[PDB]
Amino acid sequence: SMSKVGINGFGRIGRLVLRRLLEVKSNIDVVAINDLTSPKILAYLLKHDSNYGPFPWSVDFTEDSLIVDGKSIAVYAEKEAKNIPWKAKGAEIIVECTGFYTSAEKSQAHLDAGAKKVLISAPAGEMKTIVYNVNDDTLDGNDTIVSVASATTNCLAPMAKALHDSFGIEVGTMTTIHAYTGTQSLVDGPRGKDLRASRAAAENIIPHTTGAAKAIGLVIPELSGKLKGHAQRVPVKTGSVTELVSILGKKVTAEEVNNALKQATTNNESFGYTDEEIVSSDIIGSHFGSVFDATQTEITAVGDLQLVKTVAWYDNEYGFVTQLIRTLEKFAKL
Amino acid sequence: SMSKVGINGFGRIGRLVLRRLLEVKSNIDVVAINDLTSPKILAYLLKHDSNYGPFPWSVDFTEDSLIVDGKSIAVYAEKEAKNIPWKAKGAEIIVECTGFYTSAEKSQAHLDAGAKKVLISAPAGEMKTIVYNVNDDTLDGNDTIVSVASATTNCLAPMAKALHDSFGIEVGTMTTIHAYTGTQSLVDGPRGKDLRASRAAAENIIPHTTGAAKAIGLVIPELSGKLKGHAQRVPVKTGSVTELVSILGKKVTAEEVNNALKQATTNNESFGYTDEEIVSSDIIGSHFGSVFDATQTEITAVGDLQLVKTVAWYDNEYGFVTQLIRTLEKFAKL
Amino acid sequence: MASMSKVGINGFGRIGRLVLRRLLEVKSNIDVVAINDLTSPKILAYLLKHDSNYGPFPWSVDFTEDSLIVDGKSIAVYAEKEAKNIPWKAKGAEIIVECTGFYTSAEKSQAHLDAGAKKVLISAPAGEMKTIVYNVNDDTLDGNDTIVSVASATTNCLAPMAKALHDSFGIEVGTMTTIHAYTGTQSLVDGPRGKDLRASRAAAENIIPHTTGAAKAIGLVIPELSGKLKGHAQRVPVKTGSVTELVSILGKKVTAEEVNNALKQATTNNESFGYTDEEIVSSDIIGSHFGSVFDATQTEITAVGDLQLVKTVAWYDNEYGFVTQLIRTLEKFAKL
Amino acid sequence: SMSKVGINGFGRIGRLVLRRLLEVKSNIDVVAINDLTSPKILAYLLKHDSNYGPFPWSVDFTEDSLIVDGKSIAVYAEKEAKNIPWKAKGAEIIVECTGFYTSAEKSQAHLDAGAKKVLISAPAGEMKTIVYNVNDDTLDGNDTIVSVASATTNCLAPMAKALHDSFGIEVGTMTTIHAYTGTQSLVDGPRGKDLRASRAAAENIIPHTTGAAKAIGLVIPELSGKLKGHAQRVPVKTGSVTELVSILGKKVTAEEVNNALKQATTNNESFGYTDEEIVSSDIIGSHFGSVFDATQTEITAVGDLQLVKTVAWYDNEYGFVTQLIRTLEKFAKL
Ligand SMILES: NC(=O)c1ccc[n+]([C@@H]2O[C@H](COP(=O)([O-])OP(=O)(O)OC[C@H]3O[C@@H](n4cnc5c(N)ncnc54)[C@H](O)[C@@H]3O)[C@@H](O)[C@H]2O)c1
Ligand SMILES: NC(=O)c1ccc[n+]([C@@H]2O[C@H](COP(=O)([O-])OP(=O)(O)OC[C@H]3O[C@@H](n4cnc5c(N)ncnc54)[C@H](O)[C@@H]3O)[C@@H](O)[C@H]2O)c1
Ligand SMILES: NC(=O)c1ccc[n+]([C@@H]2O[C@H](COP(=O)([O-])OP(=O)(O)OC[C@H]3O[C@@H](n4cnc5c(N)ncnc54)[C@H](O)[C@@H]3O)[C@@H](O)[C@H]2O)c1
Ligand SMILES: NC(=O)c1ccc[n+]([C@@H]2O[C@H](COP(=O)([O-])OP(=O)(O)OC[C@H]3O[C@@H](n4cnc5c(N)ncnc54)[C@H](O)[C@@H]3O)[C@@H](O)[C@H]2O)c1
Repeated sequence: SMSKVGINGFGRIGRLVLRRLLEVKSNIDVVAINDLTSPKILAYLLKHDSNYGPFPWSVDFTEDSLIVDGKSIAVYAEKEAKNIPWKAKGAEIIVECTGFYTSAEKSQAHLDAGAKKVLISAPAGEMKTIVYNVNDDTLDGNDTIVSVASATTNCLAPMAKALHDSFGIEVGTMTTIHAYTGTQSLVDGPRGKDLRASRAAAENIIPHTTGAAKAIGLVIPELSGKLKGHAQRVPVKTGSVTELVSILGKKVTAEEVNNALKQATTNNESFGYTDEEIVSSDIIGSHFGSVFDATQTEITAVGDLQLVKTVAWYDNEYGFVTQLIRTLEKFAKL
Repeated sequence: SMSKVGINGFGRIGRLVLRRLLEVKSNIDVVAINDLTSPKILAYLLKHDSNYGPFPWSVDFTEDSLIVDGKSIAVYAEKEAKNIPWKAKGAEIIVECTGFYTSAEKSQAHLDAGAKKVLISAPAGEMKTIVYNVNDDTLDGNDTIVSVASATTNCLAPMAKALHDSFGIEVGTMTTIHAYTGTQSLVDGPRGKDLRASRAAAENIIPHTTGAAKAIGLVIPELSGKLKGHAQRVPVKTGSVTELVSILGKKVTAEEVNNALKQATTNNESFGYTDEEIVSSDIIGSHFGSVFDATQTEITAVGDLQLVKTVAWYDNEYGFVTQLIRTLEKFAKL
Repeated sequence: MASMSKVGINGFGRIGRLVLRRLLEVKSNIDVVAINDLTSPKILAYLLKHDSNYGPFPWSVDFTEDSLIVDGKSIAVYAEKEAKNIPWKAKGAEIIVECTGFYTSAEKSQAHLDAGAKKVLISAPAGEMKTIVYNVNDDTLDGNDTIVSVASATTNCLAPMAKALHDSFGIEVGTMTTIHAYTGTQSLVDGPRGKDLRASRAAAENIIPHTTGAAKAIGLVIPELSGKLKGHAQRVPVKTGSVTELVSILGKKVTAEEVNNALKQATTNNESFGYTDEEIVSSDIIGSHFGSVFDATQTEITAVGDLQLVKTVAWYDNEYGFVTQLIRTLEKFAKL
Repeated sequence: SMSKVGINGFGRIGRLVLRRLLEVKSNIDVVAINDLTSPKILAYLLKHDSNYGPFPWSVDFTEDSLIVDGKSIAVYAEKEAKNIPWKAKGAEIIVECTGFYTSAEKSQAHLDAGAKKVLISAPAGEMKTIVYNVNDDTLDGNDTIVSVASATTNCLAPMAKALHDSFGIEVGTMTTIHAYTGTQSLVDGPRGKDLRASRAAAENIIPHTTGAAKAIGLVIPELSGKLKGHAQRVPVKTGSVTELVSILGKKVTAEEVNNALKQATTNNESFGYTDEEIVSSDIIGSHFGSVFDATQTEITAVGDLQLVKTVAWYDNEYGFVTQLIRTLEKFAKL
């Protein structure tokens, strides 16, 4: 099975990819990293993390490498993926975490550069898109470029799946109250064409567009076109929550909904359950993609008109990274 | 007619009440303030405000009074309202902003203590409850204890009223993404029996119960029992947003919902409109109770089914206070 | 073989909860048998399990109507606002870790001895009493001590830096400023907070000057420096992790390398006082197992003629870092 | 008298420059703005400010300009200053606020492009560097490129000047506890070569080099080489404080220090005084470059040895901008 990985974009996601691989003692070896900076800066960022603390393994660097837990990782600095010399250390699967290659057309450049497969850490149009433990059985040996969608997708999908499977989702809308991320702004100023994204992220509630509900059909085909939603980006550094308001195909109670969700999270490494009164910092470092929270379930009904609100936590950094790695490990073995 | 007011609880809401009364050059006369502390400390807090900056008028104090814009205000420190000596300076209407007297039974104390009327800055059970420019016409000459509900109620109600009047609301659910408040905790520690309220407010997304939707029937009786909702408390110091997901009585477009709401905000001092891409800091200092945001309107439709998401902003401190003062001015004259 | 001292914690707050965490983490021979606070087992269990700064508790937590069950061991829970009413004898708690902020003097903490405990270790400055910064002056403890202080997190950060400088070069005079994470003494929203006007102001929205005795009372820890230091704090919006700057006139003209080498030697094989030459920031100190970490990167010598100002800087996790010092002192104090 | 100005870099400082010019009714006209974006996004940014709230004047835009208070201001988007069409509108003095032209040789490009003078809103090496009400008497009719140093310089300088004039400073070191700015990072990631600048600014105390003290000699020639210092960047959006530890030329008391400072601030529009127990949010919107705070003065004396700690607040955005404008007004008339 494929064992050698390259990371393009050693950022919030990319660094945590490495951390998680070492944490679970994967047989996958990161042999090369591509970014835009020096091994020194990358080593500093890897060692020191504002959200997860000190790196649990040794970190050193040379003029062209990192040395992590005694093992050498090549560092390249090629801004165009086609130029990355992936063949030098035999990088087979590229974990694409820059945000700049979010299409099949763009990410195939890695193949041109000598890789064999690409797993994109973000939605990437209508390509094969996987939420582990929702539709990873759609992966096969001919899949060369795959997406794991967004963290919000990885949160929304398992909850939507469980509801759809148990009760039917006829139509629904999502709002995720989401930690700020690097696409936003530190101080008020231009941030491409999105006006809201220009505003100081740690000082505002900021409405934000997300494709998680719009594109749910890639992951749950029967919900294709049945969901919409958006985000409110807020001042927490990581840790996020997704609310879904649904018309279901059945009259339900809160307990019935909660029991169905509990069943779907039983023996499920991707999808956790809680009935404790947690808050967002309690999900930081979660090993799930999504944690359904039974305490926030709400059924609002007048006669036969019924709205169902269901809420799941997610650590948009590490929790999501756990999903990307489970997908990666399976990808490497097809 | 009644012109002399006392404020119980010179807190975030209590101090802004005075600021607003001065700002609009009210004929109402604040003659007394009760709290738990010295004039010195109350004077310091009035003068220097972390959210709204320097107090626009002069402030001084003596051992038992504040002197605000040259006028003397008596200061009392009675922790039981029934002991507050309101007859001394002839306080007739009490603006009750402590959070400790949120029922008719409890606020009866101010009347026993020699006041004539009480206006509670919070929900207070099944009593007359006023959102100005939604149901202020229900205020009556024999009312002696009334509520202005919560800021969230002042945000939700005019949006709900508009939608219901134009389209009918059949059922609906609310989530407010809401600035943290003094009911929460600075560091993790006991905060009565609300476990979530025990958690560090500026470092977490914190689900929180609110009655704004549940008790909406006090303000819009046709909507009794048709709404539920809750809050997510987040790390902004003031400025909040309310989302409502509704099943309406008619099929609609976004443009149609937005035009109805625009008409409802026309010449409406309590309820504003924007189609700008604002964020929470842009609402701080608002003179509305609610500002409907056309940019966030969302219609999700599958077949005969439709969900409608509408969103309004609110300064849960100053905005809400502008509503409290409109209600007080009218209350004072009946 | 092992000294098995029975401990009670008064005030199961930020510090009190981390005291239990840390004792379990190091597999201490101390048994915590009782906790007193102002609330229910249910609420203490919630707070112990979920921590905004340090994440999930590493052991199981449950509660009954009158106890916590932590990793399978029962800890009695009391809620007596007056320490004299705490039934410390019921489970044989002998050494009280006093972490409420309300008994910070010999006369006040006497209440624990009257209620049947034998010794009190106060998690804060407590006036003129034996005041210990571990690995600075813990040799001054003896069998006769019954009530002792570990001073502030700021003292635990200042003292080892000041000791090293004094021993190597002599400090003639100095002033400190700590840029310090906000704590529970401050305010969430603007509102009354005792008599400290500045403490009334929203802690997560302001730089707030704040008085601290860390420098003023340094003589309790390093007698040779009594009266030679002053300082204060600026409280700022980070949830934990703080930094202490000291500006000093030394007894000897120095270079930055010379100051850094001296401080390096002082941190060698020193479980309480760490060193760094990496470009760390406050979140890097969160969860530190040192009372203080000297930062060679911020050393600064300013010199004109024969006049020299030396600025030296140390990080500290004012929560967990300080707690590790508290525990080291607790373990010693319990054996005496 | 020159009165056409162009702003290069319409950022936090650039937009506040225009706000302050309008506020003081300057006879200077901003006729052009260069940035990297559209009029629509600049207009949005001008209108809505996370630190200072809504713009006090009307703001609109066309395809090629802003309309501010009914007056037209051209907008350009030239990355290289030598391409900026300053002559089109006859922009005479360029207020240089991008941070990319902080040297005589770099800001020369504006003069090559047709402007007559340049005021750089930052330290710009060994050039004339003005703190208004400290050394603005050094400006003359022959000057073409000048600096107003940093906000920290505008804070430090007036306090250093009062101390030195009254007592002599023999040596000193500064620490500014300073609001985070746009040179820092929102999430941990590369920010050129400065390792500490890579770290999430709203979640850390971050040491930071600054030359405010190092280069004080350009402003107070007698202190040249007598001061060092640095910054701790912390999570407040604006509003900063500067501490100075000095060895003075005589023995002093705290009362004596504070009276000397009170005196230096009397009828001084650039330099204020306080003995109120203020916090950083209270300095936001200050019309001073610096506000000396008598409550934080501390004298540490051991026989002949004495350390004097003096402290001054500054709004590093708006307050500094008031100083920049004062200097601009004078620069325009020589
Ligand atoms: N942060 C989150 O919550 C989150 C969650 C799920 C998915 N994602 C997705 O993961 C991707 C990365 O997100 P992030 O938060 O880690 O962003 P980030 O900005 O932290 O990291 C991006 C990294 O890529 C580097 N980079 C940029 N352009 C490059 C290029 N052309 N070549 C090589 N390197 C380049 C940057 O230097 C940086 O290290 C994005 O697609 C994002 O949508 C983010
Ligand atoms: N902050 C908001 O967003 C908001 C908005 C709408 C309504 N409200 C409501 O207004 C009320 C006050 O809220 P706040 O945010 O101003 O609270 P706050 O904590 O800022 O103020 C409460 C004030 O009352 C004083 N106080 C407490 N108990 C007292 C007593 N027994 N007698 C006299 N004084 C006492 C306190 O010292 C404080 O000054 C509450 O009912 C709250 O729900 C708050
Ligand atoms: N950075 C820090 O937080 C820090 C560092 C070093 C020392 N300290 C000191 O440790 C002590 C506690 O600090 P903290 O941050 O944990 O405070 P905290 O408020 O989080 O905890 C105090 C705890 O004491 C309980 N309590 C209050 N009064 C009580 C009483 N009369 N009886 C029983 N329980 C009572 C509270 O309910 C709370 O659980 C203080 O003396 C403080 O100065 C704090
Ligand atoms: N923010 C403060 O506290 C502060 C205080 C004093 C001085 N300054 C200085 O003032 C200057 C501006 O700082 P700021 O905080 O406003 O930064 P900012 O990042 O908010 O603004 C920079 C602006 O310049 C634009 N820009 C960048 N490169 C450009 C180019 N090549 N051509 C045209 N426009 C370009 C950006 O789009 C942006 O609008 C800097 O030199 C800074 O050191 C800042």
